[PDB]
Amino acid sequence: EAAAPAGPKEFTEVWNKKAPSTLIVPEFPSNYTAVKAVGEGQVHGDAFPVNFYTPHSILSQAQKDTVVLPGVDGYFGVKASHVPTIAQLKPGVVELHSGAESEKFFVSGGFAFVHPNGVTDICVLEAATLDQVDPAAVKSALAAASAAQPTDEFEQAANRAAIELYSALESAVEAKA
Amino acid sequence: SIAELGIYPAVDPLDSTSRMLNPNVIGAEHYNVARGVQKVLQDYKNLQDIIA
Amino acid sequence: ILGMDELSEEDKLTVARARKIQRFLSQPFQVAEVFTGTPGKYVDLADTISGF
Amino acid sequence: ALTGLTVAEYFRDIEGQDVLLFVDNIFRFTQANSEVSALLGRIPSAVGYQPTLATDLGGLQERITTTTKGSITSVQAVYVPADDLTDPAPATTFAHLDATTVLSR
Amino acid sequence: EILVTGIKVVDLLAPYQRGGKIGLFGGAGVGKTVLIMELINNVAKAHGGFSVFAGVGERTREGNDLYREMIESGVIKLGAERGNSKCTLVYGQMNEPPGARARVALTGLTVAEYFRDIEGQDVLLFVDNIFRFTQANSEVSALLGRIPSAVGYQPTLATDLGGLQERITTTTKGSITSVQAVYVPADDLTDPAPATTFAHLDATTVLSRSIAELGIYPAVDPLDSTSRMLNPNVIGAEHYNVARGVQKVLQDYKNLQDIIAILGMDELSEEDKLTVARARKIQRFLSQPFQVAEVFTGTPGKYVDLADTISGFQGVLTGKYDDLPEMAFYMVGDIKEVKEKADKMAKDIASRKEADNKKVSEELK
Amino acid sequence: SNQAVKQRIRAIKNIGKITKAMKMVAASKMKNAQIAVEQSRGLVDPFVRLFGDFPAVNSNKSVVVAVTSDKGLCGGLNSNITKYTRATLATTESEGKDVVVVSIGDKGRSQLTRIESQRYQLAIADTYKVRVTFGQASLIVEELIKHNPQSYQILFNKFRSAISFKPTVATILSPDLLEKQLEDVTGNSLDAYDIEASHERSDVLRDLTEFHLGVTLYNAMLENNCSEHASRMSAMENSTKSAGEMLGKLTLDYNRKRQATITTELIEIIAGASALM
Amino acid sequence: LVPIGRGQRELIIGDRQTGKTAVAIDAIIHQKNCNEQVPKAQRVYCVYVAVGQKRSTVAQLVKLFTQTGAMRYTIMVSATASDAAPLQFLAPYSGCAMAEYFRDTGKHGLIIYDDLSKQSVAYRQMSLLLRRPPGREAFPGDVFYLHSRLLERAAKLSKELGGGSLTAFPVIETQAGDVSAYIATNVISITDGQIFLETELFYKGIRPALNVGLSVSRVGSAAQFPGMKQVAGTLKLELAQYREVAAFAQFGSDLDAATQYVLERGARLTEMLKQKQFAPI
Amino acid sequence: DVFYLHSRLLERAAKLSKELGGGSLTAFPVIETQAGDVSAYIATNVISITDGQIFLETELFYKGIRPALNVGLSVSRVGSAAQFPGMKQVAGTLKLELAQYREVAAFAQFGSDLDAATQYVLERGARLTEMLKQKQFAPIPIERQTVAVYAATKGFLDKVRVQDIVAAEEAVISQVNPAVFKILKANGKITPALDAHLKAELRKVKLPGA
Amino acid sequence: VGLSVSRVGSAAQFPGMKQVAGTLKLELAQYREVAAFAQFGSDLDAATQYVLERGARLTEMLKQKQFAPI
Ligand SMILES: Nc1ncnc2c1ncn2[C@@H]1O[C@H](COP(=O)(O)OP(=O)(O)OP(=O)(O)O)[C@@H](O)[C@H]1O
Ligand SMILES: Nc1ncnc2c1ncn2[C@@H]1O[C@H](COP(=O)(O)OP(=O)(O)O)[C@@H](O)[C@H]1O
Ligand SMILES: [Mg+2]
Ligand SMILES: [Mg+2]
Repeated sequence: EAAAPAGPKEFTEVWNKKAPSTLIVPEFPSNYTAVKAVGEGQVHGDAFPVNFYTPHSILSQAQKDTVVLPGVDGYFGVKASHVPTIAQLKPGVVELHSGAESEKFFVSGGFAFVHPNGVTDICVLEAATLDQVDPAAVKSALAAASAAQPTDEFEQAANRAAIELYSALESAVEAKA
Repeated sequence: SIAELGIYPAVDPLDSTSRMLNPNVIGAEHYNVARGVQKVLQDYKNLQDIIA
Repeated sequence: ILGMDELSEEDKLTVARARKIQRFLSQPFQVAEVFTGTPGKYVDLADTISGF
Repeated sequence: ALTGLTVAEYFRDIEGQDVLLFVDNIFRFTQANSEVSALLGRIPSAVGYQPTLATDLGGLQERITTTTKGSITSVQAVYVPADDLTDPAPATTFAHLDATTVLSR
Repeated sequence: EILVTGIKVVDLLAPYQRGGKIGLFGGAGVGKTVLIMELINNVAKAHGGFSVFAGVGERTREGNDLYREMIESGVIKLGAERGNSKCTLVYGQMNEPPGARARVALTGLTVAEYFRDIEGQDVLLFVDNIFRFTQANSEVSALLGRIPSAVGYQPTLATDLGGLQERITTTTKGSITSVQAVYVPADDLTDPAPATTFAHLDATTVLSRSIAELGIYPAVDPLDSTSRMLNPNVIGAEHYNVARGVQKVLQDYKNLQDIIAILGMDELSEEDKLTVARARKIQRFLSQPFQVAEVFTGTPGKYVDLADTISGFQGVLTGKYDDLPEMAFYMVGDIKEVKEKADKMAKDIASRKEADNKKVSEELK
Repeated sequence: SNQAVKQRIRAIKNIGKITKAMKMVAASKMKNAQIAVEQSRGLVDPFVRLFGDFPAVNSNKSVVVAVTSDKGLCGGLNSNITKYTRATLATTESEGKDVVVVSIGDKGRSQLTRIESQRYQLAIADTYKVRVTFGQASLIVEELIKHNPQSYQILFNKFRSAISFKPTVATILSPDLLEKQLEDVTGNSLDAYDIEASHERSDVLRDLTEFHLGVTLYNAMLENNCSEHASRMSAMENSTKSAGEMLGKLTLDYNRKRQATITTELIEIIAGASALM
Repeated sequence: LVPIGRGQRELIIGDRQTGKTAVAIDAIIHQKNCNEQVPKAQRVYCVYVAVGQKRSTVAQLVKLFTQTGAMRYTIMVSATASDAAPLQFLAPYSGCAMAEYFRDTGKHGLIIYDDLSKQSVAYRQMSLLLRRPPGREAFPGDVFYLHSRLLERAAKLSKELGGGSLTAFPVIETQAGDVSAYIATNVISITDGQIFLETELFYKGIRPALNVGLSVSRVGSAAQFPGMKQVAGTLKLELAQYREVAAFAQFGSDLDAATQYVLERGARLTEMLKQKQFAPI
Repeated sequence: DVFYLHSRLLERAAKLSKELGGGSLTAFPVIETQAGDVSAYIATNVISITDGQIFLETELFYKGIRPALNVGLSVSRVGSAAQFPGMKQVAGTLKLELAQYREVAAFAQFGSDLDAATQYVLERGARLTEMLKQKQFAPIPIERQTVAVYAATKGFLDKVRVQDIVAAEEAVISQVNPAVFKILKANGKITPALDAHLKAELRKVKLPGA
Repeated sequence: VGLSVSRVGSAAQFPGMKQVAGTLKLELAQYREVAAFAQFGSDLDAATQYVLERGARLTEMLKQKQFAPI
């Protein structure tokens, strides 16, 4: 079950046997991140590091005290020494609390990993804050998505994704403080 | 250079100068077309440094 | 091209040293003081070397 | 420019001073001496200066020196024709020059 | 019929004719005295006839060097064995007044013409700087009351040179193989004394200054040297197609050098990179060491046969030697020796040091 | 022949201002693409600490992607990773595997065919024309999962600074075609995590490595595009020097010809006058 | 590309060893091949004037003309480099007088003045030694009249005067492609067409090294083969499209892939116009 | 006749034969050049007369490399194989390591990629260039000049970077035993007895770059 | 404008014009190195653009029609 002892350090030593000796080793994405998963530490009691990302932005990388994540089973919350978790998220609201103050991003879906060292790594695609969403045109397209269901089995899923996104978006503009 | 491209008569449209090219002689709708054609041909020669 | 605070602190140490050398090569002239107000400064040679 | 030398040579040799001499545009000295050779029917040299260009300059520039009595120092303005330092009028002049002061905009 | 000189760029691109007129065109320090002493070394011993060296307006130190090196070569024999000599020297060198330098080429031909006409045999005439004949008549012509021609020369430049060069020919009774060095003034090949000489020669070997600054010796311009022997009915189609193919990639490389200077080789097509790789290789392969230049370069000189020249450049054109680096081709004899030199280059990059001790540097032995 | 040298100073002076314009065109494009390459660097970090980094695996099938530029005044950037392609495409083959070579960028199909033309099967170009987006990098990834390999290789230049562009190999294993098969040593490295998906762990990893493919592809063609502008900037600096060194040699050559034709016309005039006087 | 009618003076201008004689020799050799097939009235009798050349170069040409058989129609007027400068100045006019026998009696001539540039240097020698005051590059004033006197004798006569013709081929050597020279600019103004031969085209493989963008025939297609008047107009235009698309792909910037078709076909066409020496088609 | 002006002059600089006394006269013409143009008229005349050149580059003179000897263009073919036998041993490596230094610096002066083999050449080339530059009105004897190049073409100077090599030379030539200059002068060349003696004295000199 | 000078200079300028043409010649001087980069409009630097557009606002200002002096 351990046929290939791979890794970044192993690739350097074997690549000096097949490539020319002029070329130095290519870099690897492990050489650019300092935070690991199994590396012990990185909790520091109350506030744990939350890396809330998008493809186009780094929306948070400082530490928070709790993260309300919109998992596909339901909304769960993460405290500091949470269990290791690979959580696929629904379209829902990621709530980043620091204490008394909390910032509420509505995300489109996309995973969230809690690593064994207590590092939370939320990984979504479009993460809009609810301040820049308007509650008018959400049901203007949801009423259209509640009407147009043909026998296209590819649009079977794409309309299902259209309905469940706006429906969670309907319910998460109503309860704002 | 106009002859080598095949434009015949190989008249340099910028270097050709006349004294009948005043607006109070040939009118304004002949003068502005001639000054407009020469402006587009002069701009193209300043772009042909960067096109080539 | 890149930026002022881009490059190193030693390359900024030259820029701070050169700009107050490039300023210090200026000098007010005694023949120019009748229309500039600033009095003239004859600067001796040893004071120029030791000043620089 | 030789009338300017002669006034500065009195202060050097009789008064015993350290004289400044300003030959404003040493190129126009060359240019004027090149015209009087052309009017005297002499065949012009390379680019078109007089055949005696190095001795028309060197006759003037060698009277500007330090003697045992005093000194003449010459600050003479240099025009470079066609921005060409290898033109024979600056190139012959720059053989005599001991410093350049370039004033810039 | 061809004159094999043992020089790669000569025998390939501009091959010399055995009874013809040969001109070496040069610009003051590019190498046309080293080339003309190499032709004395290669051609004039296997020729079997008499040689005449007319030194016209060159260094007297070089006249003493050739004279002394011909005595130790046995070409000139002194004393009672003088009749077994093969060379006669006529010297009108650059300390002479301009009347002596204007006529010493004519008394060098008269010695060569006697062996051609009366003795009826094959002569080698080597004229070092036939330009100095033209220049000495140009010093004189000002004082003969003549209106000067273009750049400042005599009005009679073409007929003065024509009347001398038309005597240096192969007739039906004997042969004169004439090699003449031609100086070009201020590196200007459009100067009327080089420009008039070009019509008088069967083979012109133009030596360039930019070729010499890249370290390539003999500094022969491959795209400016020309023979009338480069003809497929004279040298054969295998020789001719290699010479024309060598010139084609060297010309297309010259068309690229404006872009390679500005943009670099990174902007080339890889079809064009194979041109630049091959044409850099044959540019180095055209150079060779000389047996007369070993006394100041250290490298022993290589006579390359014509068959080894043709096959060697044909391999680089077809692509058989794209493996080897471009410095393996530099200053080597034939294509056997670029493989001998590439092996050494590879071997050296491995073994460079570990000579600490237990050599002959012991402080007591 | 005094107009041929004067029209070359016409050429080299226009080139030396074209290439100084392209130097600062690429310099401003390097800075507004640095604000996109630093934001995108975050999302590649969780997938390399969740799935690790395993370049040398004995995959049965591989898709190797060398992402290059579209325009080519880059200065040997598109060739250094074509060189680094076969440096990793000869290295990771220890058993005679299938390899599909892909190139992103129009300068990749012209240089990967020179090495592997029998394994070159896809050509993505026209990528950087408007901008690089994740939906675009998703579609490029979905065309790469039509073929299903056991591993993916992405070859790109990591934009470190304006000077150094160290190239990267970023590897993505197929979800259990090799991916869990490399974690499971004396147990598993992935079994620490409690899966909160709808379906199985083998099914969420199918979702999770396509998302890991599209993320490190979006970063690759965004790291490479900002590495392209910063090598065109160093290339168009080296050509304004070369068009200033050439312009300086031409002006020395022009002044020599200018002095020589004034001497030549004057000697012609004096000779014609001395013939009459 | 540059076709030549009967009674038209055409310049062969180029640098040294670019193939100017080879164009001229192939015109002479081809007339022998054509004179065996036409009726007696339209046969071209060549005259080759060799001014200022070597005598060995001339003996190589009469050896070629005897071996080809072209010597039956050729007069070889030879003023070599050792001849007096009035014999080389006068040899173009003496060869034109021999060639005008055929023009004046209803037959067709072909005169080749190989290096009119060497006639002008021999005429400069006599002018400067007769103390005529010099002009540009020390040439006399009437050196335009030297060559326009000679080249205007190449005519196509009326049918009242026999209908005979004389076709001239002056040869002019330039120095570094410098057609702006004094004698070269005189003869470009005199002659009808011009066959400009290039050095860098010669070594690229394209020989006969004809600069197709600089080579003119002012008579044009009025006096060319009708079987090529309809074919080479396509060839003249496709080579005109070949030139600018080869200037840009010299750099290697981008490809249009529709201008790559005209770069492919004109490369066949450039390769089509190549020819071996001494074998006229 | 401006060629004959100079040629009839410089031809008087000769080495006479032994029946004429064996005397000699060696000439140093000086030609000033405009903007580095060596293909001027009077410059190319004297190159055709004289036996070698010493080209003095303006660009090397502005960098402080003085004497600014253009090594690739300066020739002496009559004087080679007439030079010091000790210097002829050590300068063959010096001319060669400078021949590679110009050739390697022709390839890549800006930082594209630096080999470890070529950065040996730029480290040894800048070592020998700083070695050869000397200051004015203090000419060096040929035995102090052979040792200083022996200390540079070989090892003995690779410790110092580039800066203190001028100070390492008087660290070399003053700290070696001054008898080693007497044997090298009187033999003319480096005997194998003096060869490893001079390796021994060059290991006990204390170098300023540490 | 780069080559046309006046050695008398602005000591014989109309005052009032001297107030505003002193910065006209400066804004055109900066424009002249920035000119011939105006064919890069799709590629922009936004401080190089301000001297580029104002530099074209001023050369269009100085145009005149003949035989009507102002
Ligand atoms: N069409 C051709 N194909 C192949 N080789 C050619 C061709 N034309 C000429 N050559 C070769 O090129 C050389 C130069 O040709 P040619 O003698 O005709 O040039 P030229 O213009 O007469 O030169 P010059 O009169 O200056 O010596 C000749 O040796 C000839 O063999
Ligand atoms: N074939 C060659 N090999 C090596 N060096 C050469 C060669 N030809 C010329 N050189 C160098 O160039 C110099 C040119 O000298 P020489 O041949 O006498 O020049 P010129 O052409 O002026 O007579 C020589 O001293 C030599 O240093
Ligand atoms: Mg010589
Ligand atoms: Mg000819």
